[PDB]
Amino acid sequence: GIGFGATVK
Amino acid sequence: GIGFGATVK
Amino acid sequence: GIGFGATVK
Amino acid sequence: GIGFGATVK
Amino acid sequence: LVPMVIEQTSRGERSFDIYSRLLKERVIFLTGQVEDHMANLIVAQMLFLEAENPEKDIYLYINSPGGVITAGMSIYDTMQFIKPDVSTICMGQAASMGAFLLTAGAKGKRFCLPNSRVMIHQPLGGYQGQATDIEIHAREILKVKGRMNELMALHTGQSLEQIERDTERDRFLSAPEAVEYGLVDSILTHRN
Amino acid sequence: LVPMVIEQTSRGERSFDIYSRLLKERVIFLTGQVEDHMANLIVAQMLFLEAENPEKDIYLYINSPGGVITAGMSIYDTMQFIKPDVSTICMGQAASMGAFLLTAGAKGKRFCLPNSRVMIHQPLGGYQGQATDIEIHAREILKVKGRMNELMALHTGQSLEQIERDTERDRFLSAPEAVEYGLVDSILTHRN
Amino acid sequence: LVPMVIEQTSRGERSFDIYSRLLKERVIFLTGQVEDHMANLIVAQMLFLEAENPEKDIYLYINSPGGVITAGMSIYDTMQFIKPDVSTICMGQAASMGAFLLTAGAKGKRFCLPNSRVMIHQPLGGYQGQATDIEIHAREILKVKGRMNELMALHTGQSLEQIERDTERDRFLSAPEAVEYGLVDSILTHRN
Amino acid sequence: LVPMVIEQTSRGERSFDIYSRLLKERVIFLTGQVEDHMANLIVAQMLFLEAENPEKDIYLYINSPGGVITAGMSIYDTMQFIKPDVSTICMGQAASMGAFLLTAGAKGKRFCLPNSRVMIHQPLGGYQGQATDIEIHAREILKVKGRMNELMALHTGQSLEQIERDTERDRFLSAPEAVEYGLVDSILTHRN
Amino acid sequence: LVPMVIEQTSRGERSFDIYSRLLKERVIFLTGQVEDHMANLIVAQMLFLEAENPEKDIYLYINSPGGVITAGMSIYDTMQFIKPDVSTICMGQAASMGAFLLTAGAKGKRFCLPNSRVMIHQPLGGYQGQATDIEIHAREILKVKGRMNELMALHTGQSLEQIERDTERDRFLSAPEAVEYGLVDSILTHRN
Amino acid sequence: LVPMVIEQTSRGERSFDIYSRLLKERVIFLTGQVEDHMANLIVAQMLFLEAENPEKDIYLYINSPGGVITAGMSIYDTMQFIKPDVSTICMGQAASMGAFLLTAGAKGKRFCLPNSRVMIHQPLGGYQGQATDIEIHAREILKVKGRMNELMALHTGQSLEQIERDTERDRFLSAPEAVEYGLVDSILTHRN
Amino acid sequence: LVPMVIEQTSRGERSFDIYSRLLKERVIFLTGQVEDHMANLIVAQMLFLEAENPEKDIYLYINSPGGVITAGMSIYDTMQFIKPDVSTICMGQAASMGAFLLTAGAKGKRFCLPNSRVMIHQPLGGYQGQATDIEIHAREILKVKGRMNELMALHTGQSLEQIERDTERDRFLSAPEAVEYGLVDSILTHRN
Amino acid sequence: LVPMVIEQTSRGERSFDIYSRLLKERVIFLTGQVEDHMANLIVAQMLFLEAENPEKDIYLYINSPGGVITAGMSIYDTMQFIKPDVSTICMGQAASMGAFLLTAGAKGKRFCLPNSRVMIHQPLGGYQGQATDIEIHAREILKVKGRMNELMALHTGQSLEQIERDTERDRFLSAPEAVEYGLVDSILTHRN
Amino acid sequence: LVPMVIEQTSRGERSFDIYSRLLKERVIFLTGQVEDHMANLIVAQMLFLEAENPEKDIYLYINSPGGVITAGMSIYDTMQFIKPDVSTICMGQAASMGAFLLTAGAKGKRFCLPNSRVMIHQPLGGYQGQATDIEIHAREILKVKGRMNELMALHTGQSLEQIERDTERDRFLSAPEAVEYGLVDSILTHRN
Amino acid sequence: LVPMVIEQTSRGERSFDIYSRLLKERVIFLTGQVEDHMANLIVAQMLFLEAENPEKDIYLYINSPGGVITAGMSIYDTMQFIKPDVSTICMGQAASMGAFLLTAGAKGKRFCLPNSRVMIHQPLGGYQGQATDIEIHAREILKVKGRMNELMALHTGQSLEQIERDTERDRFLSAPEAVEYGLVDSILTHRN
Repeated sequence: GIGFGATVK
Repeated sequence: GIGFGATVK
Repeated sequence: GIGFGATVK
Repeated sequence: GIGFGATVK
Repeated sequence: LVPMVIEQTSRGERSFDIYSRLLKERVIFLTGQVEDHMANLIVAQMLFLEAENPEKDIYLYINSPGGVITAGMSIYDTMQFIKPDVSTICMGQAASMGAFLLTAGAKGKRFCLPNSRVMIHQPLGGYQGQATDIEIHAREILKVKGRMNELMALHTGQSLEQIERDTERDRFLSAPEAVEYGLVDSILTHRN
Repeated sequence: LVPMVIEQTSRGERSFDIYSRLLKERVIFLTGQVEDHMANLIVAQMLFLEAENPEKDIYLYINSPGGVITAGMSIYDTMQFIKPDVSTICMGQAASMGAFLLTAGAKGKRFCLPNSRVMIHQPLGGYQGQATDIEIHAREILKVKGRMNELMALHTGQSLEQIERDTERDRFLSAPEAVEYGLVDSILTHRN
Repeated sequence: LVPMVIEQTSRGERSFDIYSRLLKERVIFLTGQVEDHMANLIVAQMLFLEAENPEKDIYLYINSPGGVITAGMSIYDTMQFIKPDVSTICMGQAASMGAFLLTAGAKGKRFCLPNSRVMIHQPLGGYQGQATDIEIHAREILKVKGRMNELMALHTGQSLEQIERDTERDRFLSAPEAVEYGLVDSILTHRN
Repeated sequence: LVPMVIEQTSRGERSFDIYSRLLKERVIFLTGQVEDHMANLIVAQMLFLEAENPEKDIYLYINSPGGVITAGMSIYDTMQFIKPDVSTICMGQAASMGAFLLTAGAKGKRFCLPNSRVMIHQPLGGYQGQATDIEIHAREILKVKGRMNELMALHTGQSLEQIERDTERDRFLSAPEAVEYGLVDSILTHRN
Repeated sequence: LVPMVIEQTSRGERSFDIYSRLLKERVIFLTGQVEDHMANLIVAQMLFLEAENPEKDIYLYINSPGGVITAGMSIYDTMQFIKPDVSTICMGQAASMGAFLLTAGAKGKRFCLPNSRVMIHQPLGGYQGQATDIEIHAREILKVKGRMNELMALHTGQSLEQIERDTERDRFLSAPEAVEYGLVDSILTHRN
Repeated sequence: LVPMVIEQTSRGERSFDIYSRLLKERVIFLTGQVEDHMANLIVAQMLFLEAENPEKDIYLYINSPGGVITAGMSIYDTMQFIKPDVSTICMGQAASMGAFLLTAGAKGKRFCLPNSRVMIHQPLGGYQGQATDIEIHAREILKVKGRMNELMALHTGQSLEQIERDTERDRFLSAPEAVEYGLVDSILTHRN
Repeated sequence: LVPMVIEQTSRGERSFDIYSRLLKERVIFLTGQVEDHMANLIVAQMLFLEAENPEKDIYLYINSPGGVITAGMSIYDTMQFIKPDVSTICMGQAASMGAFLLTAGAKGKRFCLPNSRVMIHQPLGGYQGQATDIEIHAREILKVKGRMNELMALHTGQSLEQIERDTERDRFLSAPEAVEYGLVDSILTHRN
Repeated sequence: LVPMVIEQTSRGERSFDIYSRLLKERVIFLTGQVEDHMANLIVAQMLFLEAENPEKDIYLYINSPGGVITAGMSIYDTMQFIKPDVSTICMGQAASMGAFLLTAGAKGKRFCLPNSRVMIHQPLGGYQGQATDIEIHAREILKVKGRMNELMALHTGQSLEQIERDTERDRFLSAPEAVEYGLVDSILTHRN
Repeated sequence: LVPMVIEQTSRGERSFDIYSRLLKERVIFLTGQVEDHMANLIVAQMLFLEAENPEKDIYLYINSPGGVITAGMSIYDTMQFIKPDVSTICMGQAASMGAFLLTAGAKGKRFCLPNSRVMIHQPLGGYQGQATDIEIHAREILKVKGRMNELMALHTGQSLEQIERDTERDRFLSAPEAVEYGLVDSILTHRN
Repeated sequence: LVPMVIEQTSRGERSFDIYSRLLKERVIFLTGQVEDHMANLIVAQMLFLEAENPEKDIYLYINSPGGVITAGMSIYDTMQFIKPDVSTICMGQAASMGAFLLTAGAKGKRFCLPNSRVMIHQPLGGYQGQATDIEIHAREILKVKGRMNELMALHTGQSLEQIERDTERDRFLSAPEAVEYGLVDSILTHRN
């Protein structure tokens, strides 16, 4: 996802 | 549906 | 006199 | 890119 | 600003605003003070949803401190005219006219969220002019007060004498007390 | 904000605003105070619907406290000019000019919702200046008052003397009394 | 002005506003004072995201000095109704009602950024009129104060007596103190 | 402007203003709204007339729509303290606090002019702030309401329950009804 | 307007205003809000009466909702400096600073009329600017609060801890409760 | 209103206002903000009292939050010019310019009432215009700041470096601290 | 008005606004006063660019006179949370909070244009109310001042004692002095 | 308020206001802004004192920020017309027109108090209208500027070129610098 | 309203607004007062055109009465940073900051239309507060004045002493005089 | 609101606003007061039409009461620069600057509608400040007046002395008189 909690590669 | 009364999976 | 500094009977 | 830091040809 | 959402259909993707998206699922919002323009918009939505499907329930979500009576009675009379059952839900608060539109919903389909609060009182008004005109406008608002108490008694199940005593001054009702008072039917504490 | 709706057609899907959607079904809304700009918009809608189909009824939904007379007479004269029968419905309230446009509808096709209320009075006006100019503007508004009472008598069926007595001061009429007074024809209590 | 972003999909490119883009990833922003209109918009977003997927967490980002209580309780009751766990994050500040919506998030999923600050106090209100009406509105806001302290105690884990003592006047809590107080669960210092 | 009058005495002629002339004959005027400054002036006049002669009646002429309570109770407590009997007369009107000072006069020496009118209601007030402060100011004005009803019952002769029922809302009393209600004793129709 | 009175003396008649007449009998009025100009006038009266006779009591009649503190402490320090015993009486009300000047009167010579009411709270203030300046003005008003509580305890006889608890918020005291609290000594119900 | 007093003399009785009465005994009041008109009045009083008797002390009673500097320096320069010793007393408060006129009194004859408070800071000012003009007015107010600190050091006995450090921001001094700081000489707690 | 630009891509031409075009190249503008709404927009842009690519630098262009602190700390905490290095550039000016967000950029990637100017001071604030509340809000803004000085020292490399001395009053830094002070790293005089 | 003083004479006692008392001793005050009405009053005082005694000096005490020029030149021309020597003294400040009336005093009889300050600049003005009218009013104020510089040079002893350079912008002169500049003659530090 | 234009391309027709059309041909408009928001927009256009083609000249059309300096220096520093030569043209007028951005253009590519007019002066500013703060802001605007004169001398070719003398007050330059002064290079009388 | 029109082309139908449609046919409207923003828009249209076709005439339709001069000279200088002949037409009125842009059109292609009216006068302006600045701005507007009269003489064919006499005050010219005066060339009474 995009948010703080969501993980990004 | 989307509302309170409508049921969601 | 009447003031603070002035003495009264 | 377009910005200051980005390099342009 | 109002966010835009996307609905996936067989024909293709479709861009909607969030309020128009929920209207597609037969949900109407009554927000803020009740005036002629916002009320004339709610009437247009109810009539449209009746035509699209007259056998599916309409949902009216209420968060309002009330407002003009004549604007609210246009919403009430529409709800009783149309064939679909207008379910009402109270979010946050439903005061003087918002409470009348709340209890005016279809019997068995009136709800209050667990921490919402309802307020009922008698009509407010006023006039300035000659005594002959003051008598005319004073008699009129008393007829309105009598009509609003009769309809409150019809939908709540209470007696006309009880509604008159309770609405002489402001009376706040929590969500449980609204159920006991006949103003609403149940509470949507959690989803099951 | 105004919600957007979708109409399904053979060619494809079509996005409409809710007020423009109902215009496609020959429904016009007269909301708020009557002024030159909103009235010039209602005239444009009536003329357009006449051209699209001159044999299908037009519906004018009224929720207004009245306003300027000259703006309202542009709506009245258009309703009488065009061939389609302009059905009128009162939602919430129809006061001084809104009541005149209500009763001006096609005979047999004028309605009031069960809790709506109608108010009629004589014209309001005023002027400041020389006495010679005060006489001119005073004579004019009296001619307007006479013309509005004649047309009220024509459509309501009452006598000119009765309209004059009742409109000397504000007079409120419930939806049943409006039927008995000839101002409207029947009541849309429920859908059948 | 609000910037527009592009999302790459299999069907084609898609233009979004930045706030609507993040809504697609189940992120809601609660910014500024809490009023009926902005709160009714947040409710519409939560209900929509529940329908789109009821098993994925919703994120509510809070930067607000608080506002109306009844508008905030519509957000609170919705968060508890819907099945998804509403994670809350405090950015900048979360004051009186913003702090109540912060602690109302799902247990274990309430966060504060390292330099954010939380403030809690008791309800503010007021009335002008007869003494009989002052008693009614005074009793009501005290019931609201009692209800807000019970829910604060439920979510923070503190006792009702502790919440009453701390909210008699304004009390500021840094992000570490909010964790120790049970108001939030942890701090998002860096990304790991 | 205030006219000047001349009094003939043995020593010589003496110039007075009209209000100061009547004060020499033990007449005080209570005009307009009751505030701290005008009330502190009436107290000074009563105390002065007591010292000049403690066995001669003082006359208090009342034409007031009421005002601040605390300013009026300074007048009331002075009237009961001093030895002279403070006769009260109502001219034009004596509303909420003016009516309390009217009935507070000496028993048997309270009058109403034939077309005067008396109005009584409960205290008005208000506050804005925290709920804890609203409870304090709400309890206080209720104690004031209870104290004002007890003193009204003492002087009028009615029961405390009757005063409570009649002062829940505004109640107008003509000069004959004020006599029947115990608020005043008789009427000064003509001079005999 | 202020009425004029006449005093009979051996030399001849003498015209006085009512407030100046009572000053001749050692009576001072403290009316309305406490400000620098009215307070500087009360100081001038006290100093003058000390010089005219230092062995006769001065009377200070109080009907005030309070005001500026620094203006009131000029009155307090003068009352303690001068040799005459400053008797204080409460008429109508004596709030925050008016209550401090009431209790500051000579011991045994502080009175309340039977329906007067006293209110006490902590100082009000405020500042806008840099944080370094906010600390300075915040420390100062706390020192003022501490000084006002010590002097309240000295004159009332209560403990400093009791005064601190009672003045954290507004506290109303009837005339009997003021006697029990040490704020005043007795009540002037009637003249004997 | 200002009360009138009577002075008994050999020639006869004499009517005075209270402020003019105290001027006869060489007492001047400096009340409220320092402006050109009130200051020009204080100068006229000092010059008059010097002429009436140049060997008797003048008393200047100060209760002021300060004001314009140039208006205050007219008072200061007059106090130093005239032969009589201008004794100064602080009642309530003596802020920025009022404190400078307080300490400018004759050495050994500067007093503070026990609960008075003194405040000192640096000059306030401002300008809007071209940069060349901003430099001119900025240099000027700095020269004023330097001159006011030198004179503060001269009268207080402190060093110029100490006055500069303490007046960079607002600094409140109680009546005991003002004595220790050299700003005043002693305290008039009671009369002996 | 905002100009529209065209981007050439393989799929086809694409219309963008100029601010949204630069966002596609990872450039964010911080313009004008810092408030909750504009800051909540900058947070949304940073989070979006992190998701699109977490290994490419984000650029934040600053031209602001500062504003609310709590709104700015939401930007600061986001910049430190996200993985990409937020390069900061000062255009025109970067005052109190804009300077804090400037120095908060990634080390080695903070720049100033050759004629830009930086200003730093301590927090501004204020409150009006009871002394107990003034102490609470005064203690809070001092904690904020301490926290802002610690973070300024961390990023600038200076000592906490140096930051405290320099921020007691307004301090302007040219672009060369900002480099020497550790506030920024270098200057973009020309493109190479 | 203005204090009243008493003058002892052979005939009897005499009541004066303080400003009228000093006028009896040939002292005039020029306070505040220079306008037509206050200036027309100063002219009346100068003419009266000339008639009462044409051989005794008149004293004009100046504390003014200046004002209208045409109002000030009425004072200047009167001072030069009358036979008595008009001594001028600067108290507090003497700005643009006040400085011109200061230096216009009799040679050798112009003084400044030790901390007074003098300011001189060129005339201020303005006009709005056609270009032909702007040329007329622009030429006029330049002639006024030339006339005011010639008279400044005449009385100060400086050259016209020096006055032009110094009055192009605001120029502040302390009391010593005013002596060196020829604007005044000496300083009244102390009385001897 | 802004007209829309059509551009013919190989792919198809394209709708543009007139200002965005000219941006496609590397033309920027600087209109009205210079503020932070409009200037931040001009920076975005210059950076975009550099990226699209760094070897083609940018044109900046100026019709402005000037404005904020810090907003203008963001435009100036950008013009010097980017590789393309920013040609400047004056239409109508180019005053204080607009003239600085005019002369800051690329050497040999600065133009004035035949009847345009240029105005130059020194910075305007102002401050209100303590003398210590007035010194800080006064020193700063003088540094700005020095920096703006150095850059004016660099681009115009004049000496720093000449720029200082000419900018002490407003100085208007016709289009021929601007060429002779080095402010611009030539005049676009007609197209050739 | 602005109506939308449809243009039929070979590629397909095209939607235009009415003002943009006429721009496609080389028609520009100059409406209302002349300011910097509207004038900068007219310049953009003229430059665009020159590029699209430099050999086809541009038409400028004028209905304006004039406005700022510097904004109008940007339009004038553009009209003379570009190769196409700018035909001007007066509709309704063309006052001070609108008349200058009317006569500035291409010779032989300046028209007036039969009932239009032209007004010419001299420039209006104004300033407030020092006399040295008044001289600067007064000299400037006189140079503008001289320049505007020379250009009026060039285009009208009259002598400079005649233009000066006629423009000293407002002078109205009917459409025939404008032809005789050289201000326009002919009249478009009817279409042929």
